[PDB]
Amino acid sequence: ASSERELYEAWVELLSWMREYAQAKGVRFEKEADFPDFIYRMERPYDLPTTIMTASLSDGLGEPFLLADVSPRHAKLKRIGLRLPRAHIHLHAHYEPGKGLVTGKIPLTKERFFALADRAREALAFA
Amino acid sequence: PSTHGVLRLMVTLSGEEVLEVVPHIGYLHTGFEKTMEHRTYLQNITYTPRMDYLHSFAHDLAYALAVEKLLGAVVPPRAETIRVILNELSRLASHLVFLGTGLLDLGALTPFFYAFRERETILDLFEWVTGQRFHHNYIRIGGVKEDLPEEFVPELKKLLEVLPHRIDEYEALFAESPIFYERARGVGVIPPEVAIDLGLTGGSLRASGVNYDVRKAYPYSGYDVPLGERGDVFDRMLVRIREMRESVKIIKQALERLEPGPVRDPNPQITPPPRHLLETSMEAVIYHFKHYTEGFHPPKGEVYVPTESARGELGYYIVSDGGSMPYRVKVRAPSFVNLQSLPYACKGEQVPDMVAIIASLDPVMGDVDR
Amino acid sequence: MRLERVLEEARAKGYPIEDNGLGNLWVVLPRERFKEEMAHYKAMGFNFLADIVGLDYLTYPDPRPERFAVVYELVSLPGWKDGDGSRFFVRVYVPEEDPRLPTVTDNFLEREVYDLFGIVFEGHPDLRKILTPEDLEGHPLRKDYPLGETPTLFREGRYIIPAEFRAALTGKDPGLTFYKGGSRKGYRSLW
Amino acid sequence: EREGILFTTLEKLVAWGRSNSLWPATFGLACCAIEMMASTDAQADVMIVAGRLSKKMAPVMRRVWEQMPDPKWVISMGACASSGGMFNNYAIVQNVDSVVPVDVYVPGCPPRPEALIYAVMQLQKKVRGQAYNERGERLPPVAA
Amino acid sequence: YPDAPVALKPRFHGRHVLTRHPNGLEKCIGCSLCAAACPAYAIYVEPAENDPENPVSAGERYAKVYEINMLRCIFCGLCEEACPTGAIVLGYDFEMADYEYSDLVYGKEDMLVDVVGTKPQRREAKRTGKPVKVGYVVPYVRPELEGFKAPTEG
Amino acid sequence: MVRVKVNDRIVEVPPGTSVMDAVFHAGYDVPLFCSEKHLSPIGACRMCLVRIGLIQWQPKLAASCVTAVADGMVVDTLSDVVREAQAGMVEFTLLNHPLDCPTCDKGGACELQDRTVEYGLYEKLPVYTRFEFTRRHVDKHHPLSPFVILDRERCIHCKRCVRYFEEVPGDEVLDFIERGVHTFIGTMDFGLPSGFSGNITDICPVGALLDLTARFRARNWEMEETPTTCALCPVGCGITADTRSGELLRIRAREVPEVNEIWICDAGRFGHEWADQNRLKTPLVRKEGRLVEATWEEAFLALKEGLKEARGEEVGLYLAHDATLEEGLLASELAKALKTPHLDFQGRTAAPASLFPPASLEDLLQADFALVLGDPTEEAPILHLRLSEFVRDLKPPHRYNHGTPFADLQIKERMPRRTDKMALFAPYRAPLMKWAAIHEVHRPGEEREILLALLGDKEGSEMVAKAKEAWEKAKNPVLILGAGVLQDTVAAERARLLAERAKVLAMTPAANARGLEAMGVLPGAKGASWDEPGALYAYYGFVPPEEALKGKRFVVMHLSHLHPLAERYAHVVLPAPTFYEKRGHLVNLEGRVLPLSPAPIENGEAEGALQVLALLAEALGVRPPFRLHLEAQKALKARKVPEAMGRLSFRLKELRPKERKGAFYLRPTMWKAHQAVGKAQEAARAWAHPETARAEALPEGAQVAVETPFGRVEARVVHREDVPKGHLYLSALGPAA
Ligand code: SF4
Ligand code: SF4
Ligand code: SF4
Ligand code: SF4
Ligand code: SF4
Ligand code: SF4
Ligand code: FES
Repeated sequence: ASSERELYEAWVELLSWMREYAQAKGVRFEKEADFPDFIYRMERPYDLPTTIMTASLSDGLGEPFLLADVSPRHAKLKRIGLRLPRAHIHLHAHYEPGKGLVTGKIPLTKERFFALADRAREALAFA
Repeated sequence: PSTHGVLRLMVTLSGEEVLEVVPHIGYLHTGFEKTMEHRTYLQNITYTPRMDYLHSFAHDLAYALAVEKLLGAVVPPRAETIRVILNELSRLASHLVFLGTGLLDLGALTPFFYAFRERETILDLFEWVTGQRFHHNYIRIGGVKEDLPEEFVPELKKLLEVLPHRIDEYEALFAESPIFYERARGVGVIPPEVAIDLGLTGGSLRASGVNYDVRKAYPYSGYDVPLGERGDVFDRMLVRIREMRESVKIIKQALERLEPGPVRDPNPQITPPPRHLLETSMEAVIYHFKHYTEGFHPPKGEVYVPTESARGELGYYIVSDGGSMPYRVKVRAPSFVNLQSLPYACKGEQVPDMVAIIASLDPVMGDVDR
Repeated sequence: MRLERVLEEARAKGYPIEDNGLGNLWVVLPRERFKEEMAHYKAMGFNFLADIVGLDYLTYPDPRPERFAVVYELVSLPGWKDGDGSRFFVRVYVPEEDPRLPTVTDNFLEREVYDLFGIVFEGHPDLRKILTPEDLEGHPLRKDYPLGETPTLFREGRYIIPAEFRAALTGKDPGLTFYKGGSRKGYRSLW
Repeated sequence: EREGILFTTLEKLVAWGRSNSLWPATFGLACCAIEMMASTDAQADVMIVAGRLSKKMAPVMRRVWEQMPDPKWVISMGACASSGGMFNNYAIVQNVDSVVPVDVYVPGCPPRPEALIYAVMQLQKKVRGQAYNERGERLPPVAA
Repeated sequence: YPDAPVALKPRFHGRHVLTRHPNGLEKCIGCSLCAAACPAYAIYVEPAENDPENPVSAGERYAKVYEINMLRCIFCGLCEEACPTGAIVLGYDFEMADYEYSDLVYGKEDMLVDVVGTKPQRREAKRTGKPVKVGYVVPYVRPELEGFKAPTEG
Repeated sequence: MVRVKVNDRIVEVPPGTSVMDAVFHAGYDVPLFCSEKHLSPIGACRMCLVRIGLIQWQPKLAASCVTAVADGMVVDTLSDVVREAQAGMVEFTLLNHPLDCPTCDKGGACELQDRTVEYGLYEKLPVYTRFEFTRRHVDKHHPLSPFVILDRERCIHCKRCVRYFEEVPGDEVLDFIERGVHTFIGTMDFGLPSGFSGNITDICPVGALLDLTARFRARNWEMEETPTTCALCPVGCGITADTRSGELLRIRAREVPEVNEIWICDAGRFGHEWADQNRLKTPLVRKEGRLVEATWEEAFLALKEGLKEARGEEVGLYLAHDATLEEGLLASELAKALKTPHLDFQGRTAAPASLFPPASLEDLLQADFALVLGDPTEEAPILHLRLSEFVRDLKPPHRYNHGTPFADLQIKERMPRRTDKMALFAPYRAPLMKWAAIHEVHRPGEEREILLALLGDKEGSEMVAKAKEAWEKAKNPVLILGAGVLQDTVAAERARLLAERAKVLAMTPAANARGLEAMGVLPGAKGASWDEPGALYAYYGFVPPEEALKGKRFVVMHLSHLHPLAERYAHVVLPAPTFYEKRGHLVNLEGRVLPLSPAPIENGEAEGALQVLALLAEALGVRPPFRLHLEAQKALKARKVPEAMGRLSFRLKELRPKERKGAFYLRPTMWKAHQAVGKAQEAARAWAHPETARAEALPEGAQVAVETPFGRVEARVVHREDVPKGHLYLSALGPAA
C-alpha cells in the first residue's frame, strides 16, 4: 500500500519533533536502535527514509521517559508507537489518508505530542 | 646412486641396470591428516583440495560424502548432478596432464600445445562457477556453495562440442605410433593387468575393479563404460586416454538431467539459513552467528566411503566425537599406495625407460606425502 | 557378497561386532588371536586390497579399552574371479606401554604398517623395514603431541594464537557456556 | 670512491643491466608448481620458491641456494612459501625467508600466472633500486 | 601479456574490499565473524562504539581496526561468506606482490571500495605521479561488489 | 539415597535432589535458563520441562528445576512430545528478541543462543520463524553503574539478577517494573550501591547486564583465557583473566566451591584498569641526579657498585603484600644467609595471623554463631556473601557428577534471615550489621575493652554482654576479626578467647600474609619493619611511607609502576609484574594454598622478584637455590607445604607490639588506591558515628587534602581515612589547607 510509505514519512517527522523538543527543552534525545532490516540489508533494495527505528527522550541519568518506535518494513500490522516508561501508558499511531496521523480517531499533532512529551517529562524525569 | 626424479621425490637404486629401488618420500608432508583435527568440518573443505591438486574435486567430494552420511544430510537432486559434472570435469583436468607429460617424453609437441589449452579451458570453466582456478571451495556438506552462473552451461558446450573427437586423435597418436618402446617390462602384474594400475594397484590387483561402478557409492547411474585392459606400460598410458572418452559421455549424460531447484540441504542444523532473511530471521541470526563461529556437531561415530577412482580408489575415514572438529581424519590417498608397486614396476628393465615407468603410475606427491 | 557373511557368521562366537548406521561394519579382534585369525582371513583371502588407519583414543569423550587402536580394511576385489565386493574393517586395540602388533605384510600393506610407526607409535614387530615417510623426531599424530603452530602476525603488535582463538569445540570441551551441551552434543537427521 | 657520481652512475648502470639478465630458476613443490608453469609461454640466479616447503625439504632448498652465484634473488610464490600458508604445523616451514632471504613475496594460492609475472617485475624494479617501497625507505637490491 | 590486461571472470577471488551502503555508511559493524571463519587466521579485528554524531556504521558498533595478513590468506571465500552484512567481499585486484613481510597486511584504509589500486600499486604510483593502470578486466562488476570501480569494459 | 531412572540410565542420588540435577547427574540435558548455581530454583522460563511417571505418566510436563525426585521415578527427556515442547518454549523466548548477535557483546558465550541452536527448531521449506509482528522495542544500552554494568533492557525474563541481589549481597537494587509483555528491569538506587554488583554480569544468560569495564573490546572466543587467583585481599577468590594482544580486557569469576564460591567483589572484578595501562618497562637508574633507563646488565653493575662499600651490614628486605610463597621463601633464606637482617611484608600485622588457627569457609557455614569485629564487607568482601548463606542456615550442597547443583531445592526465593546468629563490632554502622541483632559501633583502636569483657574479666556495653552470653551458649562458633589485629594489646586476648572455646578468620590487610608468615618473612627481634625505617641498604617491593626512604643510603625499589616517591628517593628501580602476570603460589586467609598463573599481559617483560632478589643477592654474596620456578618448588615441597588446594597448618606464638596513637583512622576498604583509573576513577579516591565533630572547616562533600605518614591524598566528607592495601592503624593528623 501507499499507506506504508506515508507511515514512515510520518515516523521521520515524529522523530524530527523529538529532536526539536530535546534541544529546545534541554533534555537529551537519543537514537536507541536502527532497523536490523537495514543493518543486515546487503546488496538488496531499500528506499525507506531513515535507518532509525527506536528513539527516545531520556532524563539526566538516562532513564527514558518517552519511547517512540515504528515497525520495520518487513513486519505486519504496521504502526508507530509511543510508550511512557514506568507508567503503564502505550500509544499506537496509525496512518489515514486525508485525516493523517491518528491515535484512533484523534489526530497526533506536533502540539499534542509536545504536550504529551511535556507531561511525561514533568512527572517521570528522575534528574 | 641417490636421485631426485622430476616430481619432488627421492629414489635410491643400487642397480647397475635395475635392482632394488628404495623410494624416500615425505618431501611434501604437510600434516593435513593432523591439522584438520583442528578445524571446522566446513573449514576442512578448503583443506581437501590441496592434496591431489589436479583432480581436487575427488577429495572435496569423498570428504563431503563421509560427513554427509555421518550426519544424515541429503543432497538435492540438482546438486548431485553438479557434483559429478564438476567431479568428472576435473577428472579430465587430471588426465589432461598425465597425457601431457606422456606427449613430451614422446615428442608430439604440436599436440601438447593443445592438451594444455583444453586444460586451461576446463579451468576457465571453474573460475566461472567457483571463482578459483583450483581448490575451488564449492562442494558444501549439504550440496554446493551456490548455484552456477548462466554462463557456465553454454561455455561447457563449446568444450563439449570439440573433445568428443579430440580424444581419438590422442589415441590415434599413442596407439598406431611407431614409438613402440612403450611395451616396457613395467608389468604392474603382482596378480594381473593394467586395468588396476589404472585404478589402485595396492598389491593384489584386478581388471575391472572400479570402485565407482562396484561399491557404487554416490551418484552413478551411467551406462559409463570402464576402460580396463591387459599389457602394462603401453596401456597405463592408453587406458587413461580411454577413461577420458566416456568420462565426457558422463558430463553430457548428467548435463541432461539438470533441472533447476535447490542446491543444498535446507536442514537448519546442517546448513546456514538463507542469508536473505537475517533482516527478520527468528534469530536464524543465532543460527547463522553460531553456524559460522562454532560449526555443527555430527554424532559420535566412525565412517568412511571409497570414492570415485579419481586416479585411484580414495576415501576419508573421519571420526566424529560430537564436536565441531573431527576427532581424527585419515585420507586413503591412492598414489601413496600405488607407489609401492613402483619398486617392482620398474624392477627389471633399462634405466632410460625408468622415467615413463613412473609417470605411468601417475603419482601425485601432494597426494602421497599428504 | 557371501564371503562377508561367512565372516561374521563364525566370528559371531567370541568377537564383538561394531556396526554404524552407514554401510561401514567392522569386527574387533583381541590381541592374541589376531595374527592367526587375520591370517585366517586369507581364507578365500579377501584379495587383501587392505587399507589401514591408526587411531589414538586418548582425549576422546567416551573411554575405550586401550589408548591406541588400529583398523584394517580387507576386501575381495570385484573385477577378479571370486570378487563379489565383500568389504569390511577389523580393529585391534593396542596397550599404551606395550605398543606392538604383528605385521600383516603376509602387493601388501608395506607402507601402512610403516605409516603408523611413522606418525603414531605403533611399532609392529615383524617387518621388512620400518622406513619413515615423515621426517625425524618424536611421533606427531598422537593427541599429546603439539600441533606446533605459530601465532599469525599483524601490525601494531596484535597476534592471534589459534589455540586460544578457535571458536570450534573438541567433543571433550565443555563449551563456552558453563558446563553444557544439547542437540549440539552430536546430531544426525532422522531417517 | 663509493658514493661519487662516477662509481654511482656505474653500479646503477650495471644494475639496470643485471636487471634484464635475470634467469628464473623455478624450484616448485606442490600445487603452486603447476600454476607457475603457465608462465612458461615461449648458470642460474633468481630462484623462485613455489609451494609448501616441507621441513625435510628445507635443508635441500638451502644447499641449492648456497650453490648459486652471489648476485641472486628469491621470490616466494604464494602462501605456503611466503607465510606458513594455511598450514601452521610441525610439517611445514613458517616462512621460506627463514632459510633463504626473500626479495619479493607474492600473495597467491595459487596466484594467477600473471600474479607471478608482476612479481618478477617488482623484483626487476628492485634489483635496479628504482624501487624502494614501504615506510618511505630505500630498498637494497639484494638479500644479504 | 603484461601490456594487454587480463580478462578474469567476475566472481574471481581477489583483493578483499569493504563495501558501503548508498547512505555512505560502512556496511561492516565490527563483528569478528569473518575473522572466526578464516581457516588460516589471517584476520584481526578490533571494534569500537559508533559516535552517536558523525557515525561510521549503521549499528552501535563499527570496526575500529580491520586487518588481513594477505600472506597467510588463502583466498577462500569463507569470510565473505560468513559476513552477515555483505561488507567484506572479494575484489578483483591480484597484482600485489611486495617486498617487506609486514607490509602485506592490508588495513581498512587499504581495502574500502573508494580505494583503487593495491598497496604496492598505489605506492610506486605515488612518486610516479602517474595513475594506476590495473592489469585486469571483467565482463561486469559482481552484484555483491556494487560500488567497486574497475575496467568494466569487459 | 533415592534411585531414579532418567532415560535408560539409572542413578543413586540423595533424597532432596532436583529432577534437573538428577538429569544432569545421569549425564543428560535440558534447557537451563532461569535456574542458576547458588540461586533459588523457581518456575519461570518453562524450559527444563520433562515428563515424569511412576508406570504412570504424569498428566502434564514438570519443571525439572523445581521438581523434587522420588524413589523409583522415571524422567524421560527425549520423547517426541518433550522436544516439541522445548522447541516451543524457545520459540517463545525468542519471539520478542531483537537480532543483535553479530553486534551483541555476548558473543558465542550466550545461553539463549546455545539453547536455541541446541533444542531450537523442531521438525518431524524449513520455517525459521513464524512470528511476523512488531517486536518489543524499549531502552537499549543505558549504563547502570557509570562504572560497569551496561544493560539492554531487551532480555528474556529470568530472574537470576534481581533474585541474586536479594539473596547474595542482600542489597536489592534491581527489580521488574510494570507487568506483562511490558515488564522490564529498571532501578531506583542509581549507582548500584552494593559491592558484588559485578556478578550479575556473569550470571545474566544474555546481552542486557553486561560488563562495561570491557564493552566492545573483543569477541568472547577471541579472548585468551588465563585462570588464576585474585590477590587483592586474603580470600583469594578464583578468576579468569581475559587478555588479547598483550592487554588486559576483562575479569570473570572462576567457580571454586571450596573458597570463593563463584562470586567476585567489584573491586577485584573491575579493578584491573591499572595493569592494563601506564606501567614501567625498563629499569631506571639514578645517574646525573636524575632517573634514566638502563639495561638489566647495567642496572646490575650500578647495583653491585652501590653495595660495595658496605657488605652484609644490616641489609633490609621488604616484600609487597601480594608476594608469592616462593618470593617469600627466597627473601627469607637470603636474609638467613645474610646474617644481618630484618625483613617484612608490605603490611605485616603487629599480631601474626598465624596466632589464630585457620578457619574454613566450609566450616563457617556449619558454625553455630559468628562474633565479628571488623566490617567484613571491606576486609574480606566475600566473607559477606558467605555469611549471606550463613544467616540463611544453608549448608554445603551435595556434589553430583557435575559438581555444584543447578537447582538446589534447599534454596527458597526470599528466605528469612536469622539476626541471632551473628554479632558485629566495628567503628561504624557496618553493612553486615543489618543481619546482626547483637551489633555495636565503637571507637577506633578500642577493640580490647570489648574482647576483655568478652573474656569475662570486666564490664562492658549491654551488647558486648549479649555477645558474651551469646558466645557462651554457642557450641562450635567462629571468630572473625581483621582490623584490630594490629593492636596486639587486643589480639593477645583475641587468642586467649578462642583457646578457651574454636577456629578464626583473620581478615589481614595484606593478602597471602598467612603465607609469608609461614615463610618467616618477619623482622623477629631487633630491626626495622616495613613502615618502620632505620636499616640501611634496602629492597622495597612496594612504596613504603616517605619517612622510610629518608635517611637510607642506598635503595632499590622493585615497583611495577612509577610512584613519585621512587623518582625522588630511590637509587635503582626495577620493573616488576602484577600478581596478574606472576607464576606462583598463595596462602589464603583460611590457610588454603591457592595457585597463581601468568597472563600474556604486556609488561616491559622485565623479570619478577624471584630473579631480582636472586640478582641483588649476587651483589651481596651467596646465591640461594632460587632462580627459577620449577626448581624453587622443590624448595617449598621441602618444608612439607600442602600443594594444590591444600590447607597448611602452622601456628606461631610471638608478637611485636608497636602500638600507635593519633586522631586519624585508616578505615579498611575494598578498593585499593592503585586502582583509581578508567571507570574505577571515582570508586577509589577517599558518616555520623565516631566522635571528632564536623566543625573543623570540613564542608559536606568538599574536596580536601590530607597528610599522614603514609602520604598525601585528597578526599571529601572523609569520615576517617579511605585507604589502600595493608593498613588500619591510627596515625598523625594533617588536613593541609
Ligand atoms: S600456496 Fe596454495 S597453491 Fe601454493 S602450494 Fe600452498 S596450498 Fe598449494
Ligand atoms: S579468503 Fe579465506 S584465508 Fe582469506 S581472509 Fe577470507 S577466510 Fe581468511
Ligand atoms: S567484515 Fe563482515 S564479518 Fe567481518 S567484522 Fe565486518 S561485518 Fe563482521
Ligand atoms: S543476547 Fe544472545 S541471542 Fe541475544 S543478541 Fe545477544 S548473542 Fe544474540
Ligand atoms: S537482565 Fe539478565 S539476569 Fe536479569 S532478568 Fe534479564 S535476562 Fe535475567
Ligand atoms: S573478595 Fe578479595 S579475592 Fe575476592 S575478588 Fe574481591 S578482592 Fe579479590
Ligand atoms: S523453568 Fe527455568 S530452568 Fe526450570
